[PDB]
Amino acid sequence: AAPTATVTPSSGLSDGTVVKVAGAGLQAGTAYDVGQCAWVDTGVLACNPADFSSVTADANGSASTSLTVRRSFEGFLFDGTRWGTVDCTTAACQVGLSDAAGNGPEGVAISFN
Ligand SMILES: COc1cc(C)c2ccc(O)c(C(=O)O[C@H]3[C@H](O)C=C[C@@H]3O)c2c1
Repeated sequence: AAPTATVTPSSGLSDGTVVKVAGAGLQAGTAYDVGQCAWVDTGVLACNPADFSSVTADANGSASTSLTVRRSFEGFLFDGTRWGTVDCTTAACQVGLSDAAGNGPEGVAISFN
């Protein structure tokens, strides 16, 4: 019941744009791994190398974590293989945290409003 973890701005397509990501109704007192994950390869769900940033939302599911949106970088497929891309300007990169359950409910496709 909220926008969850989302970057302040919208045009995430900014040379490693540093902003704050507020997570409303997110990990209600829980914690996860914040990062921009998305299909990097041919529909292959690959996370960025900077998508590794522990996160924790207050009991009020308030995960106000700040990080940089490094659209450019070496992506890695979730399957097990690594891609790279270098520039995640093609596939919308979703900035969010991952659950320890094996799901990707959180993640805002940042890049362009
Ligand atoms: C699908 O979208 C995202 C979004 C964010 C923020 C993500 C943040 C970190 C990630 O490592 C992933 C990811 O690996 O997605 C997999 C994972 O095993 C759980 C469900 C998916 O199958 C991810 C996927």
